[PDB]
Amino acid sequence: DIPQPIRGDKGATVKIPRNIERDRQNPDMLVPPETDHGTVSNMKFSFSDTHNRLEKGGYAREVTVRELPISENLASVNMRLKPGAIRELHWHKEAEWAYMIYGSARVTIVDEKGRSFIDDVGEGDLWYFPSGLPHSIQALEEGAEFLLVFDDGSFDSSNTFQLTDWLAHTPKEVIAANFGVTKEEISNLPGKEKYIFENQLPGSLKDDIVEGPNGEVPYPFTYRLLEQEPIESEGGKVYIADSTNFKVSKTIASALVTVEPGAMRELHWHPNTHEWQYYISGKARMTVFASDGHARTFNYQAGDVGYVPFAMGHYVENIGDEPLVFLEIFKDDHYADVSLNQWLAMLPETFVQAHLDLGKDFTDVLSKEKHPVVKKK
Amino acid sequence: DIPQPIRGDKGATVKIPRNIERDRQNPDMLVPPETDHGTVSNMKFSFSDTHNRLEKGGYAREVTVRELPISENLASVNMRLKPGAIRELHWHKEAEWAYMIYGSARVTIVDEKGRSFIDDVGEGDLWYFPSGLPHSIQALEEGAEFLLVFDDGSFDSSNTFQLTDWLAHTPKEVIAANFGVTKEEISNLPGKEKYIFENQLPGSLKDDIVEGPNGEVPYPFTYRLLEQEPIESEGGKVYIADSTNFKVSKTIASALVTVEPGAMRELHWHPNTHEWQYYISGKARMTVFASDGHARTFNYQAGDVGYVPFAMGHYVENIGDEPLVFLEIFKDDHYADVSLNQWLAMLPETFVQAHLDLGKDFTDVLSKEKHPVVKKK
Amino acid sequence: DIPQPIRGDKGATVKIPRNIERDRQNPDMLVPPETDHGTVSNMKFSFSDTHNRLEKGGYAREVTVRELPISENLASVNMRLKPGAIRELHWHKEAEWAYMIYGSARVTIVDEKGRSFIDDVGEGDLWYFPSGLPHSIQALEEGAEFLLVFDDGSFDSSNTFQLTDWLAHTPKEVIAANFGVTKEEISNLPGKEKYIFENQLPGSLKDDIVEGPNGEVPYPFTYRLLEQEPIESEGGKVYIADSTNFKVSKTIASALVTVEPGAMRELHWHPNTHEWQYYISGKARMTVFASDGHARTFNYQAGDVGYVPFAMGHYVENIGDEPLVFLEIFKDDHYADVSLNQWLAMLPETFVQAHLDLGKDFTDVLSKEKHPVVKKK
Amino acid sequence: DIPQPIRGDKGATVKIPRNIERDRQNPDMLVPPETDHGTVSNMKFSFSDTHNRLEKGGYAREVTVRELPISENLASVNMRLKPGAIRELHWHKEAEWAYMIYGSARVTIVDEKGRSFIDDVGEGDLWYFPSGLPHSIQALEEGAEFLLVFDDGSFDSSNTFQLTDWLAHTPKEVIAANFGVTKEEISNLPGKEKYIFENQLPGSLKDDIVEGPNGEVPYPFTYRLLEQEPIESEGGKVYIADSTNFKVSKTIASALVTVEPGAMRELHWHPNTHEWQYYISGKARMTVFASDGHARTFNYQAGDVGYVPFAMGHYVENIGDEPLVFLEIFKDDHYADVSLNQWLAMLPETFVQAHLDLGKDFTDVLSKEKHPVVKKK
Amino acid sequence: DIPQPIRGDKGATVKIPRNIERDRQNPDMLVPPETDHGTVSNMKFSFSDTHNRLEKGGYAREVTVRELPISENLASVNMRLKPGAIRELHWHKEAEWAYMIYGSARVTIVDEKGRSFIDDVGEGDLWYFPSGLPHSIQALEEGAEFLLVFDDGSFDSSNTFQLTDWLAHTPKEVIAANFGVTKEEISNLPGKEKYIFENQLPGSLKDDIVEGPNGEVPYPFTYRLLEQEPIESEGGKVYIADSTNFKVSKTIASALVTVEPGAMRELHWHPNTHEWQYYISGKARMTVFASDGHARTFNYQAGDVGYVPFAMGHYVENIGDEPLVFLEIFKDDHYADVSLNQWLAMLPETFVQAHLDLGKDFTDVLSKEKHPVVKKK
Ligand SMILES: [Mn+2]
Ligand SMILES: [Mn+2]
Ligand SMILES: [Mn+2]
Ligand SMILES: [Mn+2]
Ligand SMILES: [Mn+2]
Ligand SMILES: [Mn+2]
Ligand SMILES: [Mn+2]
Ligand SMILES: [Mn+2]
Ligand SMILES: [Mn+2]
Ligand SMILES: [Mn+2]
Repeated sequence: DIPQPIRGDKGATVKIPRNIERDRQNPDMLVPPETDHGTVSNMKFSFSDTHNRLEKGGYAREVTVRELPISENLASVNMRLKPGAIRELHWHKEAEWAYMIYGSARVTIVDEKGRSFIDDVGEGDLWYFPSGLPHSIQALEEGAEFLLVFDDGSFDSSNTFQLTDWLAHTPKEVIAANFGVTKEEISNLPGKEKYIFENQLPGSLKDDIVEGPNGEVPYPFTYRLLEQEPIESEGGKVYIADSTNFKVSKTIASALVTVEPGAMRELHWHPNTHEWQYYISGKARMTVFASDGHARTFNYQAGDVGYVPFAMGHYVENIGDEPLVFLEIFKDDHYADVSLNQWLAMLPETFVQAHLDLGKDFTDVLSKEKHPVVKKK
Repeated sequence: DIPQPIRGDKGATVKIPRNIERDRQNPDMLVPPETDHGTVSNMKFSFSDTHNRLEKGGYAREVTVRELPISENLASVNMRLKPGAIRELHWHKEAEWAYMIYGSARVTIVDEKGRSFIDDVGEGDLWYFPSGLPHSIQALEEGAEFLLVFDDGSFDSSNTFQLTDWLAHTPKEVIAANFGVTKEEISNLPGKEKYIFENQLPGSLKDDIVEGPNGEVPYPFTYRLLEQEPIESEGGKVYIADSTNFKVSKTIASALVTVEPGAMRELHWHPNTHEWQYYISGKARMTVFASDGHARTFNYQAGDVGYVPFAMGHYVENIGDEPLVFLEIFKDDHYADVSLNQWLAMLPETFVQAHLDLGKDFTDVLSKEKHPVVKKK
Repeated sequence: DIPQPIRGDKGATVKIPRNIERDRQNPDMLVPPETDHGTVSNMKFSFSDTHNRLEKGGYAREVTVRELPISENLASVNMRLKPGAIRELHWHKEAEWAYMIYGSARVTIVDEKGRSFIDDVGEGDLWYFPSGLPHSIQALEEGAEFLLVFDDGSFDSSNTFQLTDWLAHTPKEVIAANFGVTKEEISNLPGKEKYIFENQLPGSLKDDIVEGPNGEVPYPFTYRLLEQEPIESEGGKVYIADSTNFKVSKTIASALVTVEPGAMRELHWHPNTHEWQYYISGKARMTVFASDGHARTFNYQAGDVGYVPFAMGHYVENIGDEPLVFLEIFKDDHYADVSLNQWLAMLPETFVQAHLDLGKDFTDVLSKEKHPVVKKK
Repeated sequence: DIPQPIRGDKGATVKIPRNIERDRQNPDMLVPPETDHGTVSNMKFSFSDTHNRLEKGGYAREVTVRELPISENLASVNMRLKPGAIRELHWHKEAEWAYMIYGSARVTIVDEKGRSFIDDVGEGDLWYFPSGLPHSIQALEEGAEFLLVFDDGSFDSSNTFQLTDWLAHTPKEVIAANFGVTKEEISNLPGKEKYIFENQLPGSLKDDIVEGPNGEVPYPFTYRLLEQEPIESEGGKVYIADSTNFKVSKTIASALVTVEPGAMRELHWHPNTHEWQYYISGKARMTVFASDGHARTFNYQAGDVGYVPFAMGHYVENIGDEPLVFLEIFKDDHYADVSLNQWLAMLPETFVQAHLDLGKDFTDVLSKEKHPVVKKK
Repeated sequence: DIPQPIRGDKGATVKIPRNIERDRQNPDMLVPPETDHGTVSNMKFSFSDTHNRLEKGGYAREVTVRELPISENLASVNMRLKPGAIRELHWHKEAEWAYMIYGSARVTIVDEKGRSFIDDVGEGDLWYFPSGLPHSIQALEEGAEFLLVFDDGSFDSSNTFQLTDWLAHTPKEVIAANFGVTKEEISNLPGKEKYIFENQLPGSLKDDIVEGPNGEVPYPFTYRLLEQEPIESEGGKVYIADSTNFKVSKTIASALVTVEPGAMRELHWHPNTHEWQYYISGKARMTVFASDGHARTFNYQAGDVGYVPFAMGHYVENIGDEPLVFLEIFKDDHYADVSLNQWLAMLPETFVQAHLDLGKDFTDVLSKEKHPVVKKK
């Protein structure tokens, strides 16, 4: 059918040419709640509305501050690699966090003490590469598709430093001198960057492990998130990885949230920093409460990026018949939330009653235990 | 069917949950031309991805720098009024330009010399209200739906000053003193803004014209754009309104472009300023050439806002079976373009040949006359 | 008596040590109108709260963006010269406008074509010195006290270039070479700036007029404001000087307003730019209407600077038993206002009635003629 | 010999490894005048301290805000073309002004109305290309070397839009459609930009003139500066080109100054804007007087860029045995200066005497006529 | 001879007046490597191109963001003191790090707990003064010349707070009250700052040590860098001082590098922050790799400041017949580098081979041990 921006006696039918498919995706934007008011910045952007960089071996597309300007501190890439395909040895200024949505990959990293770390990452696993440390990704037999998050919103997929690009823009006599070889011995160096390139599947992980004189890295750069015990509440599950458990992840704190049909990520805020969101699957709405009677509701589905500025009140409701699965990402050394329910539960009941103009029947339902995801009765 | 980000031996199938409806809308983004390269800011945003403010009498939604950050100088509102409905008497810092897409409306404006202008605007007509001059809009019997453009990208639909809001936040004793009336005589003033409100259809325009001691306004604030003779070329039509013909329109220059199926707005740039676009109907692609081998292709359809930063090379191709109709908007006192074809046509042929590594067979097709819209052979 | 921040059942007595003299000066700030709401920047600053630079021959104190940060575009100095005292030959980046409050002075200016202008300025007269043109001020037999306005809020009373400071920081051999004199002939040049210095009263103006080969300046740099015919309305008078009458005053438009006891500068706004205010005498309150239900009331008296950001609604009410006299200053080539009364007077009465929920008894009082200052019945 | 930073009883010998060649070039920096004081930004940069971009047909090097950060509004390129060599058809956001130091060149420009201008420029001639208008340069039989000035300090020699780069990053099917040709007919288009390329010398200018249906350009884009009558004073000559004589040059005002040995560009300032300088030949020093007892002396020679911020006092002294030749450039529609001598000459003598603590013997030397360049006695 | 900007069939001879001495100093700028491409900010500035402030007792010159705008975080002063001469007791906002190039000096510092530290510093020694802690420098019998680095690029050698300047701008009655003395007892206080002043050589260090009731400072403010064991590699030596060994040096990490003739500081980057460089002696070139095929080569010699923005790839090659000696400075709590050689050495050989299109003959030369300085075969 044909939705219209009408809510009771407010609004009217659309009389101009329009985007009915987008309107159907955004029911709470075409017809917002009556409780939305005021100007709030855009908090939603789809990867499907971005240019896809296609290469021999995969693709990459990005959502940055040039797409979603509220998100000044965090940017993201959706990258896909075919089986065996290599994301070329490189480094950048930004720290990088990743979630493996599909398939598997082998990653390498060498630190500033010359210690190497090589590991395989599968679905529901993470990595985190500290700023400036060089690394690579190679998809295994299934290929790989993953979400990358960088701790600067201004991230530009080509301020990125590629091994072969560096060598291509260094005098041959200097490269030769650097390694103690002749110019002739390095004549076959590539003339331009590879970036993403096809390659044969690697061998077993155990055969690739490189030993060295500098020892083992003190902390691993990968994390098995979905192998951890989640916080389980009536309507879903929350798995948290921050610097307290994923020790190297100093600048990125994360949570994977699953919300059953008929459930919602409860009313809460974050007392530490901005939330950046990625919608892996399902369909949601969220109202962002911005203070001073400002609130705006957004719809999200698979492929969408969301955002909640620092300490703004919000919830995330499953509005579909499949599980809703999304990530909550923060540029911090820890994950923290304040639950509306738990806050009020921990105050004197008559004090809460004085605020809400409600009685004991209400304060009696409050829970001193935090349930991040609640289920509709 | 199910589109995939594959172009020959580049790219791969999407393995994660995705937005197939958006992918279908963006065929040149999911699979860009091989000639696209480099980072370019986002130049596309849909009104359908915005919150719709619903009121008794209509609605309004906006695309600003908070949605499309490349557009720092220009912002827009899509506003809809039911028959008789009134957009409340108000003013703002920004100059306002408008295009009537559907229906008709009566506008009022009073200038800083106390001269009034009241007129009816129909489909294909414009208005322009200089910064700070107070005005109103009232839809006639068909209702009205129109595109508003404001000459600051930071425009906020509530930095806007409403008559009733001003009075509601002024002491009653001051209002009384201002008009020489008692407080009792103004006790029925509204306690809050109206913004958009239902009202009876007005009478004939001739009956509303207000005479005064200060004379006629020197220049009209409305323009009948589609009543002008357009530039007609093989594939379409261009109608231009800038300060040279629509004399009051000092800060906004505009063109309505119609592109037939199988036609394209030719390769050109603007030597004066940034282009802001609104897609009224149809389906397009445009490649934005950003210099230094940077180029990025965007898809557009009805409801979309586009942008072309100052002097960037571009074209707009109809990729559908209906006419493509769009506006080209500029924060300037004039419209100007440089045509690629006309530029090369006006140079010595052997000089052009030396640049393009092409011969007389090519330079022979060049035209010294500018054809803004060309048709495919 | 002892005022308290109490308005009906709102507020409470002050329990901490306090500034009762300031509270008495600010009755509409300690107890604002109930109609004030929201956050508005500070729009008030007293010259009495500034450091006074004392010199042999006078003093100078300033209100800049470092004191009143809302005022980014305009800054001011209150300067006083004793009889005969000289404000040293100097220039600066900013254009300078002045109002002579007390006494009289002789000014000099030489333009970029070597044309000189020398004139005497008395009470109620203005000057304006274009950016970069060098000038001086010398008080006559009464001394002089005047208000200077500069067209940058960042003005710093010592980014100012003084003749003697320039020479003191130029090599003596270069000064000698510049003038064709010996180093010995310029040995008595001052070692540091004079800035303000005592001097004998000058002779008659006619005896100082310097003739030259380059002709007369095309436009005078002084204006007799109080010799013009003012706009006279029931409650007071307005005298306007802008580039339309004071031809050289391209970047500063001004109005001197006098408001009788029981009168008020009517509800209005400026459609062109920010208003900067100086309170010469008397006592006022003004409510600044900032949109979106934001309004804040300020008190002013002699020595105070005020401000009204671009297009904000306001009035200025005399709250004392003496005339209120103030300046309205604008960084523009013209003065413009929109009167609330005149605006509504020039619209169809039933349309105004539909907005205000008031009848013909109200619309019947509206005036098509602008009365800048109205008197209480 | 070995200069030392010693001035009387101040300073000391340099004890660390040092740059004696640079010290010899900068005698007034290693040993400044005793009258210099305070912090002043750097106002000097050499083209010899820049990377030279070498191409088949010439070279180009630039001084921008990334080299000389005081100069935010103006940037420059030193470009050299071999005989016949072509600076590829291109356009950019910035207006461009040029001075032909060596040789000659043919320029083309086509405006936004499709009117073409083609002309030959020799030594001492100028051009000016308005922002966004496309143009080219081709060296004649002597080759050419010229100074380009752009009206943004942030200018980047590759935000520049090249014809062949645009076509290389446009889909072939679109180029074909644009011109009404087949893809095969344009298969030989270059795959990358040319920028500067070798070519055969052109024919006579008269044979290249392109006629068209759109008429002659209203104003020429070249100017014969050294064919004008200069202001001649005792020590040198000044030739001025601004929008008053070189009518198209709206954003750049210029003066070529020649200063004989033993002469100096007199003590002056500019009341309009910042001065940007290029030293064509000879050796200079200049003291920049920055107000508040801040002054700093700089040395310049051939290849150096200088700067004088808006209204700062300065002189330029020939400190060599050959003529000093330099350009004074301003981002404005006019050239203006205030002469120290002429300023004081046009004031009452006793008033000047009261300031300088000097007598009639000094004021008697002052000249009411402006002499931009004076000669040492 | 006369160098020319010619590289094979690219470039051309210089036809305009030029700076041949500077061209000789910059052979890799006049004729860059063919591998340089793109726009890179200036990364080079000479102390010889700065104003030298001469005082009785020495001199000081500075390179700040006003000279080298890429360096926003770090600024430097080259200061020279004669025997016995004193850099006046002072403090500033910035932390200060120093390297003693010539001679020796006694420093004092008193901390916020009233603990004093007095020590002698000789050639190759460092100091570091935390932000805000007051200090002095007095040259011993040889005099002293040293490089100071401050942890803000905006450092201004006179935002610096001098003891005697503070007292000169404090009311005498307050100074008297502060110390319990009469105004007469302090009448001989200086009227202006000393800054640098001549004085008799001090006595032995042991005789100056001041005891107090507050104890010993926990960490020393001086460091004997050249007394540490360096990292020695085939072509040179590296001595590192950061907060891990020079415990107080929290905001500055440093390395003194010596590179033998025929050697080079190897291809590396810093994963932590920007590098600021000072060239103590010898002659170098460095290519800075900026990503996305941007690279630019710079020449340096004694007296030059260099810079490498965060994580950019670089090397520093000795291009002379004497040792090259330079400092690498970082605004961080630690020194870190990633070696290109070591990075590749610690990865699987076939993976490196897949990237470089080279075989086992190349990967066989890689070293798992880091050699910061390598020697040409
Ligand atoms: Mn990465
Ligand atoms: Mn959350
Ligand atoms: Mn409006
Ligand atoms: Mn266009
Ligand atoms: Mn002045
Ligand atoms: Mn006003
Ligand atoms: Mn150009
Ligand atoms: Mn000048
Ligand atoms: Mn210090
Ligand atoms: Mn380094």
